[PDB]
Amino acid sequence: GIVEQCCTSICSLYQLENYCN
Amino acid sequence: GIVEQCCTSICSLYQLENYCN
Amino acid sequence: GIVEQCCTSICSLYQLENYCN
Amino acid sequence: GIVEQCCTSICSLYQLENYCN
Amino acid sequence: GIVEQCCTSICSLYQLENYCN
Amino acid sequence: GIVEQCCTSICSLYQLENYCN
Amino acid sequence: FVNQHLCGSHLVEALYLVCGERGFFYT
Amino acid sequence: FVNQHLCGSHLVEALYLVCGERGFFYT
Amino acid sequence: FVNQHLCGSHLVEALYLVCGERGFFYT
Amino acid sequence: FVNQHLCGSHLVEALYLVCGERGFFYT
Amino acid sequence: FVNQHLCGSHLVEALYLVCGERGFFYT
Amino acid sequence: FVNQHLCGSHLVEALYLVCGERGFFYT
Ligand SMILES: [Zn+2]
Repeated sequence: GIVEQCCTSICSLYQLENYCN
Repeated sequence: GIVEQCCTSICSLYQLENYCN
Repeated sequence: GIVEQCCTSICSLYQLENYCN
Repeated sequence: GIVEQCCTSICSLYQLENYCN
Repeated sequence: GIVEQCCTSICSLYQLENYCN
Repeated sequence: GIVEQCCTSICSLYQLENYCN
Repeated sequence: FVNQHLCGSHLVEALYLVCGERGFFYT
Repeated sequence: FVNQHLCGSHLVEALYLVCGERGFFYT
Repeated sequence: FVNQHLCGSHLVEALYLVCGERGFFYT
Repeated sequence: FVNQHLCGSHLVEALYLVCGERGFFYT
Repeated sequence: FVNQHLCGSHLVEALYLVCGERGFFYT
Repeated sequence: FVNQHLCGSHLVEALYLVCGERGFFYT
């Protein structure tokens, strides 16, 4: 979940690249 | 500056970081 | 106002439409 | 996609809602 | 309206405040 | 900086303009 | 359009989306 | 909703408002 | 406020910022 | 950039900045 | 506008509305 | 260029998102 990897826990912007379509 | 780099043309995330204090 | 109706209380499409001119 | 429907052209709420989960 | 004054043309802070409550 | 002046203290129009380049 | 609490800028954006150029009042 | 173009982050904001906690797919 | 044009969401956002609690009438 | 967890509309903002018109799933 | 504390995004948006393409240092 | 130009308020928002309270230079 993007929320666990980014809201519940700290994530970097580069990590979001894996969530693009 | 960052305007000409990101608005006029297209820039990347690292170019933005170049303008952080 | 609309803030009391939509922020403090629960908002809805119908409520938003009522504040249009 | 949604950008062709809503940005290039004009879309309705119904169309927009089609992209909700 | 405000659109004609601030979008179609360039308005000043004073003009923009004309629409505050 | 402006953050300390406007966020920690109060600043008006002519205070923000002082920070424009 | 889901029912929910809409506050601040989001409420302002919601009114613009719904009303558009009809214009609207925010209070 | 109204009759206007929704582009860039404005379109993403529209999706965020209309879909709420259900989420959405920007595709 | 100054020089540039303000349309759509940006105009309503500028109104929200400038007027604040007082509210405003987008018309 | 060394930001901590992104939540709500802030996470959505970050997704659009990185993904752009590639699209993304917000669920 | 309204004499009150301006923080975060509120402050960044206020400086852009006031300074515009004149530029500014947000520190 | 799946990623579009960042101008005006959108460029300032992106800078704040990336730089944070530490600050940035809009020039
Ligand atoms: Zn815009």
